[PDB]
Amino acid sequence: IAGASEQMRNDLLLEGFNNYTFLSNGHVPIPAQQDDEMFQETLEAMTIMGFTEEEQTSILRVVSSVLQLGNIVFKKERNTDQASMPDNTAAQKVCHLMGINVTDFTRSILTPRIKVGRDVVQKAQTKEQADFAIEALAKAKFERLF
Amino acid sequence: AQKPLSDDEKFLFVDKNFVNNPLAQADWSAKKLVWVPSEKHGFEAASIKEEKGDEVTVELQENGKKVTLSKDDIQKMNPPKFSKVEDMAELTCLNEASVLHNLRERYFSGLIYTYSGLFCVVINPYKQLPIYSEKIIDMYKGKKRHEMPPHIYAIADTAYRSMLQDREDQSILCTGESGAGKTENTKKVIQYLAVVASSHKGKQGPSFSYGELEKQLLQANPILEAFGNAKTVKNDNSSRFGKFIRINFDVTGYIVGANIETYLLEKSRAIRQAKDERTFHIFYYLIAGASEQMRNDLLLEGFNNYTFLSNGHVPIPAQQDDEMFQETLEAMTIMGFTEEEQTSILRVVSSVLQLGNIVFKKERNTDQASMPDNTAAQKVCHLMGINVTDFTRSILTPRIKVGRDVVQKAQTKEQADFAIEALAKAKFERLFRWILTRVNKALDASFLGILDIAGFEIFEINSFEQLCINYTNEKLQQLFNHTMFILEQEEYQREGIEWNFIDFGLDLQPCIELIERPTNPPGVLALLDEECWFPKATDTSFVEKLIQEQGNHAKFQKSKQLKDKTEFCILHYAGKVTYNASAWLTKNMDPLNDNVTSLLNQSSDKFVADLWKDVDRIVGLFRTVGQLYKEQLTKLMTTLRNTNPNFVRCIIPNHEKRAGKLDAHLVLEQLRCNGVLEGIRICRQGFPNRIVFQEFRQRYEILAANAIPKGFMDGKQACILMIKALELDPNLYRIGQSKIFFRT
Repeated sequence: IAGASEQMRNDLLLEGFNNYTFLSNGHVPIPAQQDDEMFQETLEAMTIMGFTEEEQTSILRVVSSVLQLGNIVFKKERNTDQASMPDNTAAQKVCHLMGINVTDFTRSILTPRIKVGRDVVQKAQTKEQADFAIEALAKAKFERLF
Repeated sequence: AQKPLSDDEKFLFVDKNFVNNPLAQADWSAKKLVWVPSEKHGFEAASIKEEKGDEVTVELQENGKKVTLSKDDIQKMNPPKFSKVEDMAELTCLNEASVLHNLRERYFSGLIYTYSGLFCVVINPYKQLPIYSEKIIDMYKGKKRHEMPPHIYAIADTAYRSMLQDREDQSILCTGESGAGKTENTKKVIQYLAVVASSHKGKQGPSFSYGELEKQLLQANPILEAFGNAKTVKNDNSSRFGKFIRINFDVTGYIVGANIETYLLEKSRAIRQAKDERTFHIFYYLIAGASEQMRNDLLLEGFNNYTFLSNGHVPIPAQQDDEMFQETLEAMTIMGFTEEEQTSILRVVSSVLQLGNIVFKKERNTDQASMPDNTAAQKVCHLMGINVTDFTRSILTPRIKVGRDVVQKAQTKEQADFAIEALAKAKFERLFRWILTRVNKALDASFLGILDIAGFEIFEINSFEQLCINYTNEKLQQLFNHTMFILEQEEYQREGIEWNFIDFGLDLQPCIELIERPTNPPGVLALLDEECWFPKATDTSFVEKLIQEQGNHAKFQKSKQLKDKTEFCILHYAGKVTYNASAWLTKNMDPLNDNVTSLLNQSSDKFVADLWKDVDRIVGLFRTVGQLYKEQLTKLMTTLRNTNPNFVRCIIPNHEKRAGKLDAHLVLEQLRCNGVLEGIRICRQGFPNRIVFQEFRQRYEILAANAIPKGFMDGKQACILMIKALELDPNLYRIGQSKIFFRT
């Protein structure tokens, strides 16, 4: 978010500090290290290890889709109770750095065409069921990344 | 002004090449032009002359007769441009008068199938319209709907396409009364996939090389027509059976699994033929083509010297049982029965003569009835791949087990000669379904389900066989309603999207209750499940309990005084029928004995282990035929609920079997019955599809590289950028809370 150059600031899809809900305590500063330049540094360090000409921006994207997932807010639509999701950049900026299927991310995240027994079972998810699962997805992508 | 349209292809494309007349634009001066009620035309054309509060002296512009009529009778006149249209939902004026009108002038031009918003209307022509071959595969192949006019191969691709796209598991269900056209709009789909969805060892009219599994795929029908059809009062040779398919697909989408199911049979007459009726084809044939030697060997008692070849030998018009012996001996060979199997199907004459004899003849003294013949059971269970002793044991004594109590007891005649008529004729049924096993065996992420309904009928002597026929119809019909009225608009409240609620009065559940509703005041089936489990209960007291419980219901009707025959006339969605109740009680019972079902579940031989692994429903404490067939139709109906109901809604023009003959009021009856005008009235209004806004942003950024420039905002508004940069219309989509509701 800090050492973004204007091209990949709009490519790797950067809004400013606190436009991510999953970054709490706002932006806490660190003593005697300034995240701003520390970005630029680590990018060099990549090129020294031999992280590829494109690959550097790819690691940075996976990160930023994780940064992104927490705009996916579920409001209690209270006439199923099985409530769904208003914004799309919440998922969009996530799934352009994912490139999974855009249709099917949310259509999974709302209707699990899942499995009870050993066959295909449909259900709409509740507000509650939808939040918790997407949350797991947000974090789990950073683990897969590491 | 376009090209000349082919004589044939007029039956695909509308005759557009007509005349630029000024009359259709001058005539509007008569500004009180209206559609008015008519028994013969359905509606017609008139004009208001004088406003009497809620009356108006309306005047016909056909007959010229002044008819004072009310503000509410008079229905809005449509513009001439809408004649014979491709989608019915396009008619600016929706109102019954004119939603009726689109079909009449259409079918007579050739134009059978027509889109009606969500569902598509498919009338019967009774004429060999040439609309099939690989011309019509590859014309329509892989095809986005707008490039191919309203005809079947569009539903068929849309199944295979969508499944790999939206990835709903897709299904196909064909509806509408008898003759209508359903059987055949099922088989044509098997032709489609065998070429299109399959795979190929490398790689016109009828010709192409399909693969191996795909070749086996076809060769089933001709046998069951003898060993199953029997001489009635209405038809000396009528069939009585009806079917289904599932089509499992791999990772890449190819045909891998395929699963055919048939539903129920006129399984009853063998041990009760009415005066001047006959039994199942083959009996009469074995006595007739009886060479002396096998007259001794195959155990032939003679003409009339039979328990239940009633009315002696009744002959048959224009058929001679003699010779017919050989023809019906021939058919069994094709899809493949051996000569062990056929000396056995020779003793399947002895087994349909003795499935006129595996019936626990009501035991007058004890009441719980028992097995007349060992040899008959011996014929039977070996030819059902289980064991003969283990069968009959259970078929008298269910050796079940609740708590401590090994619920060991006798079954009654009704209970035992039901689980052994429910297995003399689930011999005749799960052995019809053994022909179905002998197919599926070579036949079995995604799947396609398809359903050939036995089609709504009226015999004179209708009976449980027909109770079910005009039940499947009715049961599928409340599926349609719940999917397409109620649940829809519930979600319309939900999303925050502008749409106000309309009710349609299309819960047809009241006729379906009138048959199927277990609790509350029960209907036909429920009263008969209870009555099936009942000693004080006579087919008589079944109809007495039906008058008792239903009576005054605005969909029910008594017999034409024939309490003596004990029968009931009912309004089903497509009007009225008489059923007759003699020997119905048993025909609702099938108490699927798990003792047998489990020996069948764990059966050894090439016959059974496959078709009884459906162990779920079975009596672990439970079900009847009525119930079983509500449930078999629920294994269907509630997984259908959780699939996409592509409906192929077949419509009858006449009851006179004729070429040409339409009746617009018979059709208008079947429109109210099929729930058409209101199925169109929802799907004109809302938005059939429903998905979120990301299906916008990704798949098309490529389409308009400039659209989102430096900087980004909300997903809705950002997609709205490329949306307006591709002109996407503010009511084509409905960018809701979650979902873009998408129209047709």
